[PDB]
Amino acid sequence: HGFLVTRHSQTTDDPQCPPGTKILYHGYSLLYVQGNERAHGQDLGTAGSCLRKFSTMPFLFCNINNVCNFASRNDYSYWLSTPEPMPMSMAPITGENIRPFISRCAVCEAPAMVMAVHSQTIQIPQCPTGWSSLWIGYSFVMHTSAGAEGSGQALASPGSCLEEFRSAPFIECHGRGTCNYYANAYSFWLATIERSEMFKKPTPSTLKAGELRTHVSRCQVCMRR
Amino acid sequence: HGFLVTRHSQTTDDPQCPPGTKILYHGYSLLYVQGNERAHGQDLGTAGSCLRKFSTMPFLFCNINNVCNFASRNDYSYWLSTPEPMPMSMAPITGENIRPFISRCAVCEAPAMVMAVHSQTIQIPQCPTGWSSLWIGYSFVMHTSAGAEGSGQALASPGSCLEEFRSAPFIECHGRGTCNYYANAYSFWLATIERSEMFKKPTPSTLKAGELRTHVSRCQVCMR
Amino acid sequence: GFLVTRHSQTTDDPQCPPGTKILYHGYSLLYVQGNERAHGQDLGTAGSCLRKFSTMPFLFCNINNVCNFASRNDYSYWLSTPEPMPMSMAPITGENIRPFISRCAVCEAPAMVMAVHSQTIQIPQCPTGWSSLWIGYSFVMHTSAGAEGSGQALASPGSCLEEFRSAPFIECHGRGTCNYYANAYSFWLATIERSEMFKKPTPSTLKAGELRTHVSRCQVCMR
Amino acid sequence: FLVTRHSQTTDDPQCPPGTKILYHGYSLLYVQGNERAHGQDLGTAGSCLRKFSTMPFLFCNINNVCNFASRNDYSYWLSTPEPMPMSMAPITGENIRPFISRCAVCEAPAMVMAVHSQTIQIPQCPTGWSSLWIGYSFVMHTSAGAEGSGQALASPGSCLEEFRSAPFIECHGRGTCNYYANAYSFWLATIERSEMFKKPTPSTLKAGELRTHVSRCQVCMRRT
Amino acid sequence: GYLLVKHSQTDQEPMCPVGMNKLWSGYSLLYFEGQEKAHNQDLGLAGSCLARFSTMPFLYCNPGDVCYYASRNDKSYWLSTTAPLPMMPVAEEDIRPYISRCSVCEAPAVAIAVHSQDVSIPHCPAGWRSLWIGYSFLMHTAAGDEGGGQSLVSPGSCLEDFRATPFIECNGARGTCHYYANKYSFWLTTIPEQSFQGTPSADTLKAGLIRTHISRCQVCMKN
Amino acid sequence: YLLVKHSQTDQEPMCPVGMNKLWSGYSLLYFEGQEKAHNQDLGLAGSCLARFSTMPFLYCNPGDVCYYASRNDKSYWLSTTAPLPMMPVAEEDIRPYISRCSVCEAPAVAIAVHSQDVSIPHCPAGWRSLWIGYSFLMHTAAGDEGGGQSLVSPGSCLEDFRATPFIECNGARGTCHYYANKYSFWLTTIPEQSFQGTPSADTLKAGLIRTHISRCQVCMKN
Ligand SMILES: [Br-]
Ligand SMILES: [Br-]
Ligand SMILES: [Br-]
Ligand SMILES: [Br-]
Ligand SMILES: [Br-]
Ligand SMILES: [Br-]
Ligand SMILES: [Br-]
Ligand SMILES: [Br-]
Ligand SMILES: [Br-]
Ligand SMILES: [Br-]
Ligand SMILES: [Br-]
Ligand SMILES: [Br-]
Ligand SMILES: [Br-]
Ligand SMILES: [Br-]
Ligand SMILES: [Br-]
Ligand SMILES: [Br-]
Ligand SMILES: [Br-]
Ligand SMILES: [Br-]
Ligand SMILES: [Lu+3]
Ligand SMILES: [Lu+3]
Repeated sequence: HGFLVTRHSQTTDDPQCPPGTKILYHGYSLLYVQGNERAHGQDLGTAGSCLRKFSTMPFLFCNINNVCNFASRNDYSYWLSTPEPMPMSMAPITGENIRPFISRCAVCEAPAMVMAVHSQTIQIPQCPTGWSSLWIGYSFVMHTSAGAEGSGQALASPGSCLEEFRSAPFIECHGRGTCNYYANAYSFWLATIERSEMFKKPTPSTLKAGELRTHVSRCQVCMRR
Repeated sequence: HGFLVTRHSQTTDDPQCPPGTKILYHGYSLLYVQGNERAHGQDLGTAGSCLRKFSTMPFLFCNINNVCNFASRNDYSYWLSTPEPMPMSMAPITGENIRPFISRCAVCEAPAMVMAVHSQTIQIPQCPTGWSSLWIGYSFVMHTSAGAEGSGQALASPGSCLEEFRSAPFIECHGRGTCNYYANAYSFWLATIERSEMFKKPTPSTLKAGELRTHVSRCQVCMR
Repeated sequence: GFLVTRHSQTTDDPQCPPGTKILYHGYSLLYVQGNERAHGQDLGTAGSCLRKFSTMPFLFCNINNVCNFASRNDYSYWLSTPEPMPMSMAPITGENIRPFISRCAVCEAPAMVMAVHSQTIQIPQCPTGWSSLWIGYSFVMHTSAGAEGSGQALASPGSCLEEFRSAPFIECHGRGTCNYYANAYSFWLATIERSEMFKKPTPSTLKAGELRTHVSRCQVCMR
Repeated sequence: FLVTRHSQTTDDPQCPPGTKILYHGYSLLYVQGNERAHGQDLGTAGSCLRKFSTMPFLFCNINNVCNFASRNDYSYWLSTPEPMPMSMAPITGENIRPFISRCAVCEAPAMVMAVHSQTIQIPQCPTGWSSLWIGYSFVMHTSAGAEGSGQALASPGSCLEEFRSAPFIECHGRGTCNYYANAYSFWLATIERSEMFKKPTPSTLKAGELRTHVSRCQVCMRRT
Repeated sequence: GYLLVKHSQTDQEPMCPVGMNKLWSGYSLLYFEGQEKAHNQDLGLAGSCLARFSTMPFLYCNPGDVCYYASRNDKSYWLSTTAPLPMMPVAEEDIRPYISRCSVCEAPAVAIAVHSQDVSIPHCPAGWRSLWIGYSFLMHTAAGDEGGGQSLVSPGSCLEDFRATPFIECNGARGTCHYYANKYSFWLTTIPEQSFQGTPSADTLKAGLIRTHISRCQVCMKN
Repeated sequence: YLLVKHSQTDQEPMCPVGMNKLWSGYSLLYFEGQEKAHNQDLGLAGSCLARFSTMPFLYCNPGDVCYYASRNDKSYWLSTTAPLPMMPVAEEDIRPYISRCSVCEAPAVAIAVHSQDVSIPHCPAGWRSLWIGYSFLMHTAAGDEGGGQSLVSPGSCLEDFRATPFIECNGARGTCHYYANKYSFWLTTIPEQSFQGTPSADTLKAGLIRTHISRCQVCMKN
């Protein structure tokens, strides 16, 4: 019937289409854009989060006087990033130096429905009976950055299942041509919840390097057989 | 199997369902609404953006005291518009006079799923192998109006592919029963990105009538 | 030591009103926007008058003791002159920005200074025992990018601009550009007939040549 | 006339010369209720509360029912040099005391104002005015939800005596306080008159290279 | 592998239509609020049915490799039951009776919702059968200007039980939930005109006189 | 100095014995244009507007076009103690709901002090009392818009606590009303001498509220 599934490598390499699916096209991983200070995202599980061409400013805007402006104000674009570390200067990255930071994606056609399930535990949730595994990962639900604006993922969409946990899974770019990580770039994930504690006051926890991914909910993307 | 696809004429005429699909109903093109200062849109590629009845205030709100208020505050509704010229006076349009400005839509049932592809160039992107064309257009991404509030389209959906490019694709209406185009109504479209410019500082550009459509990404809506 | 700040709305330094003394001149800062948050400086206070101009007059620091200057996507807004957008309508940069920024004067006054508004086309009179410093139009608030903005205290001299402008301020960015945008809105007190105070407002759409005549007037006074 | 001063330490600041003390308290930067920030200019007595509490206010509704520390509101206070715990976990109860700045509200014989150089040099007080103190140009800030407030540049509140990359701490109605990664402080930058109308040169500064790039200010009183 | 999602609006799990296998049951998640930014789940999609409940079901991290769980001021919102409005916040176990339950069922085809904007219930498309009838739930707002809305073509926009306040707020780390006065639910209206309403007539509706003013809908599935 | 008094009744307040009144008007809390609130300090003369209107302002864009009561803006005003209406009130029926004010020319500055206690804070030495009241901090209404008062300003000291001290006027509609999302915020009373690190949550009903609200006093030098 024309089912599609999008996958993000989180590296500069094109990701392979999941078992049982066929490639349509590859691109760069778009998380969301911000125009006139308003954020609008593209679900990572849809083809909309995979654009053939990258740019710190992938859009333009027009007014009722029939005048359009491209990269002529103060807008943003956010993309899933790679493991490339911040330069020692911690200063904004520009031009060709940006290339190594942008994640790649693949839009694939699937023979049937594709969905994600979350365990809300450190264990991988099993696929529903009769469904096959496409991939596993971590429960990525939403994010915020400049102005506390942002967007998120549908919990049954493959986009809520990132294959590699990253405290900073995306990078911020600007129309002026710069990109960088900022202290306020927040990534939100489904937490691990013990069934016995569902109706108990949450126990606060502060996590540091090495103990982060061990307390995040896991997920599996599945496809009907 | 029964998959819906919505089409917007962007005119006062009802659009025709593309070949291979059958009509379910016609209506008016709803872009989004704004209640208690929060915008909420209906993806243009879904039936939710096609309402059987038009109204400057198609909703009401209810509070915790079990009291609801209809068209009594300062909420909005936004609809895709037609080429109808803005009044010379530039004053708000009211009542029946609003009709000529509202776009019409059609909700059709398709035998398979539908998607949109974007080239990010002036070239019409080809449909994936095994998919047929329903229509072509321009990459519509998002918009903002009153209070800089707004919403957007899913680039994978037909809603992100408008057949007629319009610098001012929608009109603003108020619960009062007034509608108009205001200077802060912005439409955002995917730009045409040249390969050697991807990882270079974007070159700023300000375009005027005549050089608009030529700098907007093209798209094609396809069905399996 | 009371203070009163005046804005020329031109490239020339404004002069302190009769009865007051100059402390220093500068450029007219309206408000700034950092991390998408707007913060203004009342035009009637010295804070709206900076000795030095820059499209990015500020920087920001985080808890890791790292500060960033002109390294994100922030804005600065300044009161402007009559200079129009270039025909290209593209952003202005560098030295070409100079002609667009208003100048200001911070003055020391012998007594309290305040503004009064008529809410009519008539110029409001100063209270008994108060002398005039200047007259103008009732400027109350403004919005621009993201509908963010700030405004003026109605009893502050800053709510009384000497020359009405549909676009009294220009928008600048950390990247070094400035320009007028269609969504730059200026709000002014309207004229209200006493018999219409508690009547449904009569909508009005005004065009060039009939703007100034439908705006409330004001006068800045000093005891 | 009143003048407010903040020690930015656990010690009560002293009233500047020529002024008499009214009361001492804790330095309140701003509060956030129902997601809206509301600050008290640091140059005014409103920024100096006699009593501290992570939740110094409550809210009331249309049904004449008030709720205290029951939702998710905030209070922000100027902080001291007290080190952030190594665990980086929220601070609670009495353990919060060491992090909160103290203030003094004083009665002055004449008006007081702040001036800014926008350079590494200290701006001179206007002729006929005397210096109360010198510091760094503090403009605004943001924290939770990117909400925040700022200082009037003509007020002593925009002139902090001790520059701090993290000058304030965030507290919640829960009784927890902490420094979060999104806590931003905005200061006036230094500008060379030769470069006022030139593209700003972007810069990222690290510890020990901070103070030398922040505008300096002086607080003056119109007397003697 | 099509999925049908049903929300009971009661403390009991909904039954899947006969013939449809239930993948799982859970609690009706409306949206999360992180950094005062709402992120909603489409009530018609499986993501809105979370197997395990918690006042704080998520955590967040910053680029410095530090994550905080229930260590700030975030919240969660869930569809609620008919349990009576509490005089004060309900804590821990006392929360349970207030949370709506849901079931995710594997269906033979995609289900949709149709809306009448009329007192009359809209028919399903020719060749489609009705799964249930309800009221047109459009959007909602609560703390600040945050909230969200439903897709009118999604079954999530068609709630069987109309309710002035269909959801409840849980204050994250506090481990309590409550109904606050700024909670608003928005519904499509019943329009008197046949198809074009250019001039709405303001009105205030009290309890008992509401349901007849709320647009009706039906959720349908082909065959 | 200008002393501003809000009666919170449909009658203009009187200026202190030795003070000349400059003008009287209506108590303006804030305007909302493009869903952005812009407030007036209740202790400053700007909060006392001589002429009322559900839409007292207009706006213009760089295209040299100005719109008056032609969009969806609104105004908020301090209200009287008139009972909450069942439905929005229109035109003449609005009068009974808008607080009146007077701007008086005073001999010296006036300030407000807050106790954050059930006890009334004393005026500083060499200062006299004008009135006492409750610590009014901030407010929110439509969306997340609203504003607040300066605690040193007399505007932060309202003679009596009121759950909903302001009303919303919906601009072009010419009507005003009280909506359920209206919130008033007040400083609380704190039992401790000066430090309270762990608040005890609570819900207060009519009759049990005031003991929890900070007291204040407005004083004038001399
Ligand atoms: Br840009
Ligand atoms: Br940063
Ligand atoms: Br880890
Ligand atoms: Br309305
Ligand atoms: Br406009
Ligand atoms: Br064109
Ligand atoms: Br910047
Ligand atoms: Br523009
Ligand atoms: Br220092
Ligand atoms: Br709280
Ligand atoms: Br953080
Ligand atoms: Br340093
Ligand atoms: Br939390
Ligand atoms: Br409440
Ligand atoms: Br209006
Ligand atoms: Br005292
Ligand atoms: Br209401
Ligand atoms: Br009481
Ligand atoms: Lu908000
Ligand atoms: Lu807002």
